[PDB]
Amino acid sequence: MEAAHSKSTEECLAYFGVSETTGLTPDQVKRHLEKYGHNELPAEEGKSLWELVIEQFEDLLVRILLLAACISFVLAWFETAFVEPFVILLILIANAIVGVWQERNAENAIEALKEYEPEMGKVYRADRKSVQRIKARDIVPGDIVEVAVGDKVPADIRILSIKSTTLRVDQSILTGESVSVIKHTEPVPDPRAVNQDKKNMLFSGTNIAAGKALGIVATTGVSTEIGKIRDQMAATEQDKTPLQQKLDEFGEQLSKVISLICVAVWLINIGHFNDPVHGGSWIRGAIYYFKIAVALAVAAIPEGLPAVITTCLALGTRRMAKKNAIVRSLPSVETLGCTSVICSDKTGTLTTNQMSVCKMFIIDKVDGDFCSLNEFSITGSTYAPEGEVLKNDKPIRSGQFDGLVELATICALCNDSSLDFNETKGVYEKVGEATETALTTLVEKMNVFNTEVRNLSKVERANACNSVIRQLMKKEFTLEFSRDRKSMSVYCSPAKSSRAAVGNKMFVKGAPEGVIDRCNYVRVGTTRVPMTGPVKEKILSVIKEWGTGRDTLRCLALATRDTPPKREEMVLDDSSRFMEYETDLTFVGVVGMLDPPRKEVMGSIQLCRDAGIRVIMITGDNKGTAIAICRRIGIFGENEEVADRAYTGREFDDLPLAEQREACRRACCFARVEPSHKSKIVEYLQSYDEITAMTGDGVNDAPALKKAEIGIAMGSGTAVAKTASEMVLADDNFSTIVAAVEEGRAIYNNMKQFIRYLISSNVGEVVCIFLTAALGLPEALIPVQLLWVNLVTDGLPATALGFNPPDLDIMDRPPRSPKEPLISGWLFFRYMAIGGYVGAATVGAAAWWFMYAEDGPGVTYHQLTHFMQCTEDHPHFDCEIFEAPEPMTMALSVLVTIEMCNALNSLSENQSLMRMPPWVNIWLLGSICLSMSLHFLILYVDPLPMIFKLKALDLTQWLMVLKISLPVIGLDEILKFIARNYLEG
Amino acid sequence: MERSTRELCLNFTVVLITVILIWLLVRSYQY
Ligand SMILES: [K+]
Ligand SMILES: [Mg+2]
Ligand SMILES: [Mg+2]
Ligand SMILES: [Mg+2]
Repeated sequence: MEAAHSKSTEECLAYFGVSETTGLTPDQVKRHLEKYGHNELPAEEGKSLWELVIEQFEDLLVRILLLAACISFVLAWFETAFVEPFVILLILIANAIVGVWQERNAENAIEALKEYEPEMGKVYRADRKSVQRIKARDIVPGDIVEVAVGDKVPADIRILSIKSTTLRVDQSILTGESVSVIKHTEPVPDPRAVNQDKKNMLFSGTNIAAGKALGIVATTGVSTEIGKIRDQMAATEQDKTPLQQKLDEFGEQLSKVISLICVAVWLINIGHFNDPVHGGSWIRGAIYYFKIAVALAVAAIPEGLPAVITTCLALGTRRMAKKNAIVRSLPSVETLGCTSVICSDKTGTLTTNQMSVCKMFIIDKVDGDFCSLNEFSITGSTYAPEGEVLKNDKPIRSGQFDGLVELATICALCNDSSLDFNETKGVYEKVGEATETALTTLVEKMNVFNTEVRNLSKVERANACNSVIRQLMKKEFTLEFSRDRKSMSVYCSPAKSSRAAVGNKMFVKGAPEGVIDRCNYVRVGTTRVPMTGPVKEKILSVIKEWGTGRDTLRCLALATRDTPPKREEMVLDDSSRFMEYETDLTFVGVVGMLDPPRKEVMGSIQLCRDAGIRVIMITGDNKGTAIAICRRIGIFGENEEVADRAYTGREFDDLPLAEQREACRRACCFARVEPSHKSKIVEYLQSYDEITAMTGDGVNDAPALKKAEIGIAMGSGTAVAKTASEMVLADDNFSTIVAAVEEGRAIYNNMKQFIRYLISSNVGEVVCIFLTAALGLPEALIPVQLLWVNLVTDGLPATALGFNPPDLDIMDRPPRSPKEPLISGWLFFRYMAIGGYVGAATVGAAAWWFMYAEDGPGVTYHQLTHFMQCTEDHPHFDCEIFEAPEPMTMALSVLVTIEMCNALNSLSENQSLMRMPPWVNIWLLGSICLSMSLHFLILYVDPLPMIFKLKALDLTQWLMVLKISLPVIGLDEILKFIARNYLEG
Repeated sequence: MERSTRELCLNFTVVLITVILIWLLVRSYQY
């Protein structure tokens, strides 16, 4: 629909043939979805596996090696050789493909996190009377959609009717208007008008700041205002994490030093260039020792270390989502394992938000100035209308008490919520606010008129007794809740009439703070008597006792205005006269309701203790109840002293600032606070360098969620509060936060053990190739042999590391320090110490066959250093058998073997093998065998060993490879040992 | 997810198919 904003409101409905009252029928939706398509942008998806391997072969080093190989073959044509350039390519192509799959799976996984929370909108369609919450991509033009405060607007929408006094919208992401703007519903005559002047439209991707409204969808998909903009570009933020840079810089540093050592190996040979390689023509001598130099370069320059950070993320964030922690900001995953304080809200995060009225009272006798109370309890704590009203633990019929009748009448009419039976889950579920639906179930359980419900079905039984009260009193309007009075009320009139605009009542429900001052009378049965001091004090005293004990009940005060003002004399635009509309009240009773602790919170808070993480409840109960709840869930002790560890927001506002900063250091419970207080707290905690995770759900939580180190939004919450956040909890659970923090720590250790493996494996490669030249030895490894080993390790054991378990005793440690360097000075030692051993061993293996080997040439302490020409016969009276495949097949062997051993070493950062055995990761064990079966493959086949220049090894030879390799596990175990105890690691 | 074990198996396949081609290139150039 074009220029909806210029068409009037009847005209938009008319254009699509849709009713405001019902919405699109199922058919209309199909037709319009056929015609306009989904509310999406087309999936771009432009990349290919073919292209990416080619794109990998565009860096210089890889081309150079291929050039060196080509040239070497052409030159020595005069008299493999040729297979070398071909197998180099193949291995490089092999390694490339593996590296591409690696990279792309990681990208897709990260991108897939968006699937855990699809954009949703609310529509009205004809097949259900209620509002429906559908995936937004299934919203079509002509849909009647609904928006309210906190929502992210699902399509371009003409506004139909403003349910508030004001609708107020944040369209900054669109128009740049940083402040919120207001909207109306009259038409904007100019068709060519500019977005900011369409004060009657709500554009897609835009937040609502205040208000509720109903509209008709005019355009979806690319046709939207933001669609036109999003279609141009991306527009991709394009990385990278702060840790990714700190480690990137270390990559640059290291990469440099490897370049220097790679040039330096060339110059060791620069005098050897004319020795027969052969017979030492300078160009052939040059290019040979230059394949080596650049081979080591390509194979050992590390590599894509940010690739490692963007893989542990992809693994870990997947895990967190499967555990209800949906990560929005990837940077925060690093700082998550640093969390040191968690402020959490109570209702529905530490508790469960399953309300249930489970005590209640009304007035009994009233003698002079004192009163008796009639006081009952109710069983059943789900929403199911199954349970009984007891008195003195004796079941009783609630209608026998006229006071109870009126208390139930109030709970049915001051209610905007309802019960619905879920025939698929087979359970009674809520519709609307939990605290209200708890009143709904109570009226069902009470059944004050004794209507015949035993024989109805679950579905019709679900609101049976409530419907009878409505059949009795017509609710005409509602005086919506306001803070100035802490109550709400409904103006009802009697069922049957013929004008007759009289007989009426107002039923008022709210907090005792608000309601009681406004009661002049007390209802005793059906009679009424003057409210007085000791009566007031008596009611209050019981509300207190219920708050501070055992089940800690939040209480509602229910009252009635027996002679309300005339319908003609009331006005609902300004909320602030309702406290005077609700005066001259008559007290009726009190409902007290339960909101049970989460089942896993108590044990969760204990885990935060073990892991040095402070937990701070921020609730809205009065202080007394709040503290009772903290004791119940283990924040406080059964008899702990806390007159300085828990604050009312008002109490907190009278401490000088000096002492507010103080309180925040010891406080674990804040009650009845303002949204301003969330930021205030974060500020103070920040001054002690504490990493704070704050929860939130409403638009007003946005500032503190932004300001916190880690903002954590409720999934049941608002779109507005989630954008502010780094994590969304799918299940609103506190325990989810702690599992998030644990995985944070787990991922970080997995990063640390990934890179320890990459660096030490690369360092050894550099060492052996260096020693073999610096000492004047024969090449322990042909360039071809290197890339092979490097292919196998990056493909099997390296990948297999991603599937490690969380390190042990990971939360019996305190929070990591922010700014604690990623690579400790000490740690770099291990990278070198282990790495050196690899290189030392691999050449120490080639050196061994050349000396102490019984089937080898006895050269004990004799110069293998001696120049490879060696036909002179000055120390040999043989002669050039130095080009044997045997020495290399120990070098290649020890290398391949150590790489596996040093992979077992990468199971934990500090933890031993006798504590985290080789079999903690089977995939690793699997991969080692898979590797080992290839090494054994290229060894024995017979065509291939000629290309790889290798000879078989008997059980006499593979033995030594144990004695040479295995102590790398010894060595690292020693290193790890010094760590665990001395290093405090 | 068992997508992890598939990832490792598919890696092992490539470096096997790679080693295969060289057995195929040896005989091919030989005759
Ligand atoms: K934040
Ligand atoms: Mg490399
Ligand atoms: Mg809350
Ligand atoms: Mg490698």
